[PDB]
Amino acid sequence: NTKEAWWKVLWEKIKDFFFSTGKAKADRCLHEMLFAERAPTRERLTEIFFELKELACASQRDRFQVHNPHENDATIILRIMDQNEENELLRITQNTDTFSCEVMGNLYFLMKDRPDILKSHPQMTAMIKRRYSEIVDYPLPSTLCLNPAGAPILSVPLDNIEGYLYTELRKGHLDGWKAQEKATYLAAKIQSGIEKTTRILHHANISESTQQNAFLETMAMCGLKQLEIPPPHTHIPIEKMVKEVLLADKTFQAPSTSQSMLAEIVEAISDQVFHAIFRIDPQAIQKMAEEQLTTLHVRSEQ
Repeated sequence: NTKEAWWKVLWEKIKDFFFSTGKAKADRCLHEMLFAERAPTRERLTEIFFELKELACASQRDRFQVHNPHENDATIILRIMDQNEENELLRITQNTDTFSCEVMGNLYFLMKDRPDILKSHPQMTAMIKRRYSEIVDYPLPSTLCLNPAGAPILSVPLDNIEGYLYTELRKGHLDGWKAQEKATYLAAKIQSGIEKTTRILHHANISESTQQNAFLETMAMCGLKQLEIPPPHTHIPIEKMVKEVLLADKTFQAPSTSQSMLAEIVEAISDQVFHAIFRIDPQAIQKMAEEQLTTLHVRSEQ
């Protein structure tokens, strides 16, 4: 045994929360989370939390609770309680600029990341607050926070989006739309990555062939298949879904860079919503697609 003092004490108390093969995995989770060479990203922080919840038996799943203190959207906390709800075993808080984690009441770390979905825009900041959504069993983008340079901070909520899922809850039962959105969204991401890397690498003559080979190859690795002809129109995608709930607020500003800023906002919220649902990072996929294109190309060099 080479565990930490607070780890052994935590494990001895959480240990029985998981079945057979499940504890070896929940053990590596914890390790990545609090005892690795470095602290996880906040996004990776939240994932690990649910991998644990998902790994624990249903009996102990009510032990994994998440809420916004006094409905204070600016902050969110995830935690693992004890049987008699006697105190907190693991506490994770996430504010607007930092996030921390406590183990048995001990502060293990406070990291500071740079939440700004409008990175490509200097004179503009925008973050995304969020609250737990049991329809996806994960926190999802609750409200969008903007901070222009010349006007007060905007707090346009986006809780209407969760509705599109509740309305689909009882209908052609959303379980189906997930198979659609998953392929549509991801394949589109794979295509952007392709066209993107091709532009910057324009000086390199990357055949339209390789371009298609990469697209089919990454689609294959992800397992999904293309059958979007046509996209059963009676299906409102996440983008259109979010584009809606936005304009639904008198947010509408006439300063100027809109076609680019509004398209970015949308893409950031959609990605996260999407990630909230499928627990897949749409950007991670776009990257592996970009790497496929380059890897294939350098292969056709010989």
